[PDB]
Amino acid sequence: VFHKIRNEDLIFNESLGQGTFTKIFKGVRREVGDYGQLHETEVLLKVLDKAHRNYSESFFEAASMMSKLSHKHLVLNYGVCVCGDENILVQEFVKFGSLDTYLKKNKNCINILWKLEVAKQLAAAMHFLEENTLIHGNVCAKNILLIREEDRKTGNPPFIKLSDPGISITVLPKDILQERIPWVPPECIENPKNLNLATDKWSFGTTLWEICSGGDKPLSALDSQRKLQFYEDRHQLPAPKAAELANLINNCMDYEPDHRPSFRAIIRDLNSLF
Ligand SMILES: Nc1nc(Nc2ccc(S(N)(=O)=O)cc2)nn1C(=O)c1c(F)cccc1F
Repeated sequence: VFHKIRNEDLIFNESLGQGTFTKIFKGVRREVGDYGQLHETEVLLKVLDKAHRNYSESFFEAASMMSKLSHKHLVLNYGVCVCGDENILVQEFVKFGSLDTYLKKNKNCINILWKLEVAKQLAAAMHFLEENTLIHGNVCAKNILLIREEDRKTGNPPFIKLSDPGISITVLPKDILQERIPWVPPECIENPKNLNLATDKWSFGTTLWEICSGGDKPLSALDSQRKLQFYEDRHQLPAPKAAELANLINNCMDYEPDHRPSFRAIIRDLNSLF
């Protein structure tokens, strides 16, 4: 399924951090593009931690899901690097990076319209996946990549893409899932096989919270043990100061998975705001 890329054609540069059992780097690809012309293309290189070769089967499948479909709001995978000793994904390098970084960094510079346009673009991406019964499983602001910033000169909106989900919570050890509360919905902490299209509506709600909360991580002051007890007492996240999306957040984060609204409904809510 995956186009193979030589390592002579890939240079690793800056570290961009770590995923779950992965190391991420900005890189450079030398390729023949359109019209036989030669290109040096900056790419994203994410490496499965050698200490965790276990999950390579999931590691790659997650990217596979994202590449069988094509959508303006989904990050492109270029292929896999031929290493033999390493499992390396070659993907589109989004210029401005993660949304959570951008929110924190630009706390005050974001009005409600900015958040709304981004919420809509994310809902459009999730609706598209919904039509294809494609479970993402790791929706969060960290995995929202900003292609372009808003342009004030032209009054142009920002544009976002959705990265691949990574290793699937169906195989991640317990300690990781609970660290991902409240992005992982309740039913999946009681049983990871409850992973379902309804999961992505809950995580969307959490991501919406991140977007109004200017980069704060919900429940970050609470440790693993409480994050479980937070779900046992069936608590809801606090209303963000930017409170125009609090109702939608709570409707999305419904402890009953069957009651969470479809993303068609969600879009209609988002569209019905000024
Ligand atoms: N595909 C992709 N592109 C980028 N671009 C990027 C990354 C970092 C920066 S910076 N200056 O550190 O803040 C700037 C641009 N990230 N990315 C990812 O999948 C990705 C992700 F989802 C989560 C975390 C890290 C990632 F790398």
